[PDB]
Amino acid sequence: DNKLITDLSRVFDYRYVDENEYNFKLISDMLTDFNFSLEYHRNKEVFAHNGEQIKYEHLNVTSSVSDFLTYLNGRFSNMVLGHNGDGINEVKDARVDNTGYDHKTLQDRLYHDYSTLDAFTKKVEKAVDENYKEYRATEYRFEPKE
Amino acid sequence: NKLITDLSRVFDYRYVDENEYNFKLISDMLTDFNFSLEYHRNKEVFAHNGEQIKYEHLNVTSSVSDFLTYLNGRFSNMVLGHNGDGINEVKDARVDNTGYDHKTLQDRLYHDYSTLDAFTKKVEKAVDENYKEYRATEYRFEPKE
Amino acid sequence: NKLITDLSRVFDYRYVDENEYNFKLISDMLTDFNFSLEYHRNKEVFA
Amino acid sequence: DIELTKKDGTVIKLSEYGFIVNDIVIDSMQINTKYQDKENMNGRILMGSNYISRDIVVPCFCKVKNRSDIAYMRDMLYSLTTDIEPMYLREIRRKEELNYRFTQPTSDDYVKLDKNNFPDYEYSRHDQQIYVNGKQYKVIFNGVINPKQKGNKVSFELKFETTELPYGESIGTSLELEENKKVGLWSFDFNIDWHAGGDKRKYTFENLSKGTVYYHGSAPNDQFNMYKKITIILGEDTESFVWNLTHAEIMKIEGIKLKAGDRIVYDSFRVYKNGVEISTETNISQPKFKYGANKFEFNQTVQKVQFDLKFYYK
Amino acid sequence: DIELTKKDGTVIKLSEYGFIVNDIVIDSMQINTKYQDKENMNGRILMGSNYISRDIVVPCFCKVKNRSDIAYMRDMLYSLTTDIEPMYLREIRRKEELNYRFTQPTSDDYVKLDKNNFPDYEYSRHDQQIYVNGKQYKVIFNGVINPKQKGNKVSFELKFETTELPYGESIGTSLELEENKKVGLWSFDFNIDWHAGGDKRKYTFENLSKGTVYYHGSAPNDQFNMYKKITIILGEDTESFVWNLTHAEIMKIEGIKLKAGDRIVYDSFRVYKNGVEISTETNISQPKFKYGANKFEFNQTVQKVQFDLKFYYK
Amino acid sequence: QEPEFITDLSPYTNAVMQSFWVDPRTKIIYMTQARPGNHYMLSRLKPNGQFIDRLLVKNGGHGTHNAYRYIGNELWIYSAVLDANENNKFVRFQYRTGEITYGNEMQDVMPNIFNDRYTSAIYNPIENLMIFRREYKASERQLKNSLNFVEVRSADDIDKGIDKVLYQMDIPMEYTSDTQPMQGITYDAGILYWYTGDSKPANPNYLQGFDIKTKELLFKRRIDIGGVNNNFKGDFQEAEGLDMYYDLETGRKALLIGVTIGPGNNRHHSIYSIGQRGVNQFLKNIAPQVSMTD
Amino acid sequence: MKNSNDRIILFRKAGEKVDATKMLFLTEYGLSHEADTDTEDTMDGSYNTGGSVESTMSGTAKMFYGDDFADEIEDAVVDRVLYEAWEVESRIPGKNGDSAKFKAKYFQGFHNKFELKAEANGIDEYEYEYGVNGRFQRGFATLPEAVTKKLKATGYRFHDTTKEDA
Amino acid sequence: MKNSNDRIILFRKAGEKVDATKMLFLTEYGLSHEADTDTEDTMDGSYNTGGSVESTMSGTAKMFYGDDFADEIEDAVVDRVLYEAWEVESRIPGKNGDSAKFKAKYFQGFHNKFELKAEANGIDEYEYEYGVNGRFQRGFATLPEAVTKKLKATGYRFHDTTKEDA
Ligand SMILES: [Fe+3]
Repeated sequence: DNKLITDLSRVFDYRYVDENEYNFKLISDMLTDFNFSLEYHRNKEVFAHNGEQIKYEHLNVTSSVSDFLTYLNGRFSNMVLGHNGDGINEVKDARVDNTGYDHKTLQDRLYHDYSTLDAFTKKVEKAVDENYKEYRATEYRFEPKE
Repeated sequence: NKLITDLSRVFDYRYVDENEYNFKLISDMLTDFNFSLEYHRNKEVFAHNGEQIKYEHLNVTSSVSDFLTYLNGRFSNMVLGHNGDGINEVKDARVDNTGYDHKTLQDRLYHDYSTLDAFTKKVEKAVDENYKEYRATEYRFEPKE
Repeated sequence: NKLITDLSRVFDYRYVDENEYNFKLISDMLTDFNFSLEYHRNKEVFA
Repeated sequence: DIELTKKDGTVIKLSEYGFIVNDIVIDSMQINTKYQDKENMNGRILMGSNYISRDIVVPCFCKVKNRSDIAYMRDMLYSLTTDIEPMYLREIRRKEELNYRFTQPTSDDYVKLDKNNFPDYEYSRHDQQIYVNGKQYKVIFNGVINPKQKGNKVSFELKFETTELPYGESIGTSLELEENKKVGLWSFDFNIDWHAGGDKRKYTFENLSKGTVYYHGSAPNDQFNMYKKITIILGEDTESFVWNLTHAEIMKIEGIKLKAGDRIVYDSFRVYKNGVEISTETNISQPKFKYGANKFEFNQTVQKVQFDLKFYYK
Repeated sequence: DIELTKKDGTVIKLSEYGFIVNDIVIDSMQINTKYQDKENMNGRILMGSNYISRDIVVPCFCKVKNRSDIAYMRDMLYSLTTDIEPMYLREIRRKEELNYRFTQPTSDDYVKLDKNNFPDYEYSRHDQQIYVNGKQYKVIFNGVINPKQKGNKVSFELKFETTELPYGESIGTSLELEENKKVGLWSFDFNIDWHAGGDKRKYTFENLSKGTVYYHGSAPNDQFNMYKKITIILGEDTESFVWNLTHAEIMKIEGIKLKAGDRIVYDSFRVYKNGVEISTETNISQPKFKYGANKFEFNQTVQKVQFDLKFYYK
Repeated sequence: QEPEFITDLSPYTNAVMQSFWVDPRTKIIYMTQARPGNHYMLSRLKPNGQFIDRLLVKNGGHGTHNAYRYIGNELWIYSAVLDANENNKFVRFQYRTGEITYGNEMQDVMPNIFNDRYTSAIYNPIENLMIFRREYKASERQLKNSLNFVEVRSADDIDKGIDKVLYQMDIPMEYTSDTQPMQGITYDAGILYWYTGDSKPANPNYLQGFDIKTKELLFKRRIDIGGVNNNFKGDFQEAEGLDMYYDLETGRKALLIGVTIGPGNNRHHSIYSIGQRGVNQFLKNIAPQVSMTD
Repeated sequence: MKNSNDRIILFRKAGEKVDATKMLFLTEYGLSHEADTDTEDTMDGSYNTGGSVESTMSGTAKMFYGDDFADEIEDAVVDRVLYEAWEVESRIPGKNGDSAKFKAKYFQGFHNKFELKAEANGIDEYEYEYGVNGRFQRGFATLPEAVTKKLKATGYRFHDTTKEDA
Repeated sequence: MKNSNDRIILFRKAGEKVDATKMLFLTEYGLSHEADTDTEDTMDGSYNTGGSVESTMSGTAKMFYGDDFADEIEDAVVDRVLYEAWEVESRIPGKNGDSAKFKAKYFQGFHNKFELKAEANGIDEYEYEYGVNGRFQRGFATLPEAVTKKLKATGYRFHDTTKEDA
């Protein structure tokens, strides 16, 4: 849009004040427009980036997401499967848990998942309990010995 | 390189130059930010890390890097993962992780997930109660007493 | 935002005080915009 | 680049009258020295040294639509400027070398033209020129010739000259500095604090034996022709009344008896005992403000002092 | 190339104030002759010949960021320089025509820019300019015009002029030479031995009828306006007191009786018998130091002589 | 946060409170003022303000701030003093009522390495650090565009002689100029608080707390603790030295700030604080305010 | 990697509220931005203070019957008419919210020279040199419909034989 | 025994803290170091006292779509912006503890002239003449990564037939 008034008057008058005023109004509108554009890019704007602008690194394998999707579609359209039985492929597919690391047995997978969740929630509860204890101590601190 | 929010208190050429440089810098910095965002949005390679972007299925939230690694792990397991005795695998999976053989795999999975959900909801109720007690002790305003 | 678009029309220190306050707001705003942008770029989760 | 002139009874500016100007150049003040050479001594005594005159020069040209009109325009210039009547000149500058801005050649957003056939680069309100400084000059004209270059363009070479005192008289008193009523007339050339009511803005003190003054003017206000004017409510009865001052001389008022509530208007080399009927026989000495701190010292805690003056520059 | 000015109450230098200078050129001293032509004789008598004035010239220009500011800057110049107040000018030079140094164009080791838009070639502390010599000049200003070349560049042509005596007054006395306390103010233009306390540095002698002095100044200190000032503890009682000197006249003090421990302050053409109540009726003759060896001869072995003076140059 | 009043100081000498520092393990305030000449007073007082005693450092410079270290119940004062108008010495000593001057009673610390320029120090006991403020000469300043620079270093290193200049940082002019002189410093948690003031009302005195690690500006607020808004006793308020009050127990750090108010020949030194939920309360409740009666 | 044909010239008379006028059949073209260094050198250094520019733009053309524009250029030269002109490069459109606009260089001045030439059985060409008032301004410009349709300039599309069409 | 292609040009705007910018597609090039002999000749001898140099460097180029640098040069010429430029000869590396650095000639000034030209169905080239403030400085300089990767400039590596690749 119209640029700011870089050069001001060299005498204090209504003109100098109006110059600073107009410059500040233009700055407010510029900042609001930029913040709106940023929120629109961050939340509402569709087809913002075209895939290739994204990183994807795993096991020291860096590559773009738009290339890795093509690689996966290729591997899938080249994947071969046999009618091993009445659910063998199905169970073999279920043997993973959301992060790769194919388990040797579905039972091992379920045990590992349940164990991870138990350890996580139990560690959470321990953190809760020690935080509550710390807060009660800090609040009701009555330690006349120190 | 940055603004001067410490203006001279004598109204001289110093002050006027400070104000002028200030507005010039604001314009320059703003147009630089706009161009930077545009470069980010259009041409910046590897603008975002893959862990960031969210992939929302039904009632499910996850990144794209995790999801892609999971797809790749699925492919790898289905291809080079040994298989066999699936019926025995299922009938053995029927048992839970404490030493009790359920009747069916779905019932076992349901019991396990319900146990976890109940434990988490109990923890959550304890957390909410603890937080509410802390608030009522901290921001206490009871002119009844 | 929150800028004073009605400056004192009088040759007094209130003018420079509100000018300095406006510039402090502008500086803080540009800085947090740059920080938010950097966060969105290479630190934010579910950007 | 307008060369404003405030005459006794009117205000004029040239570019309003179709008179562009090329520039304004203001000489410094012609220092007349007064040396005396001792007969056989390798060095000459300074009897004195003194500012005299600040000769201004302003070449201005003018374009018109037809050759005849030149005559009219020229006469207007003379009738408008060449005035033995001591005028007050004010200089004007621009803040930028303005250009034409971007437009669109789509049978729209065409360009403007001034009353004179020129391209109006002044699109917005904030384009046109400004009183570059809050001062003036007491000025008189000297001889001009009018070479007519081709067409309707003719040049002139105004040679103005200072009238009374070779100084940059600051417009507006020091009380308009005190009471921030009048707006304009205060440029950043004067290093003036914003703290109105604070020190180095105030020339209105109360109930003090001694106080402080910041004369923002680089040139010294020792000359009486300057509008240095003091007025004091004396606060306490007395028979004699001395007040001292730095960068100036001592002042007495002896031999006349006064009273507390009576006020003295102390004009330059002049003393109104009570506003009229001047009693100025007592210690004819005039005060002198040089620059910055001009500390005064009364002797019996006047209940009021206040004094307006004009700032002068070199 | 800074043109330092020490005024009565302050110190100023132009390049601090955004005022570059092109150069400084210092004329010699205008020799006013006094000849008389005999009527029919192929030759004219020299009545006298005498130095008068050392006219300095300094053209200085200035750049600013915008066209308006020119005005302010110009006014500053006038308010900063054009002073009838006798000032003390000190010249400055550079030791080298400095260039920009080698750097690396690797998004690093970029170049600096001054407050004015220029390239800072002064990378290290030892780059900037120096007081080229330990002397000054008593100086006053003469008229200037300000042609504005394009943009924000405007030139000025200062024309300074000597005030009292056309000489290169050396700053600092001869006692600062004696006591090596003050540092600076001693340039190699003065051929000064390092042997502090040795001969040709000392102006503080004891218990001597006759002694030796090396006046390092090429110009002669015969003029009283120079700060030649002697003070002597007479050592021995007497009724009369003569002392002779070479490159000068004989001096007597007859008709007044003195005492040994009493001291005489012998200022230029002036005699404090005991520091006040000047008894200067006796043989009004002033001493004159020309250059190099200025041998004095007292008559009764003063217990102390010491005298500070200022070195003057042509 | 907004500062909170604690106390006023009652030194029996009329001058400005150039700085102050309270001690945790003793509840005693040492306040430094600069007397006419290079000499300077430091008054040891109670928390309420009552006068215990004083010491006069002769030729001790302005004494803008001094570091107070505790080495196993032994109070060392690191200070800046010059002797015989030679140069600035950074010197250790012990408190003693009356008079002192550089000589046998005061021992320098590694003189050869930083007695080339004006230097002063503060002490942070939590990290056991000795933050050295070190001024610049005029010639170096011409290129640096700055007056002073702050070095971090460790007190054990200073003791056993080894020098380390980790975390050095210049200060731009605008934060130390004539209208914004230094007037106080204190380090805490990788953050250097720099409190400046103009000794003039409506020239807003405030602090400019920034970071030393990465050489940035963290924050910059305004301060009007002289009293009611733009109406202070006398005609001027002046900012003064800082202090970070720790505690041997309940390690709750608070930031104490000195202000000096009132007309020309009569001063009022007050201590405000920004606290950490109880620090200021305990500080003022150590001992009561003096009253004419019980 | 840029064919000059791409660049396009637009003209207009300042105090005329109409759309621009392309300049057809210009063979050569040139745009010189000279400078005069207002430099002042100390006796112990050197400095540049300012610069007075002498920009200008030169062009040729070929005088086809259809357009009378060359006559307008000539009238400008001899009558000293102010003319605003801009080269608007085709095939370089706007970036942000700008697609029909095209990169440009807009400048105003007076035509300080114009001169034609012609030989036997030869097209009659001419050469004009145009000043530039001060500094020019760059900025994305849109073209007028007229210039757009001219830009296409397709030639003798497929007709048919034996009287179907001329 | 030295092909010009080897020599490389780097530019940068002074008050900009960024890495240099190569100048692509320059056909010609020249670097003139004139001198003005401040000589004073006695009536019984001769002498040279000093010399005022008038160094400068000229170059052409070809205005490819990709880079907007020529626009920067032009903005300089018209706006009098100070630029620092150095030719850094490739294939002449450092000798002692210097391998990535390359011989160079560093100098700064203002672009005193710039002028393009263009003909029908022809690439649009231009010519710039750049002053030199005082004496230049020589010194082994390192290049920025960008310039290094550009220097390679391999062309249309082996692709494949029947749809494996474009
Ligand atoms: Fe994004």
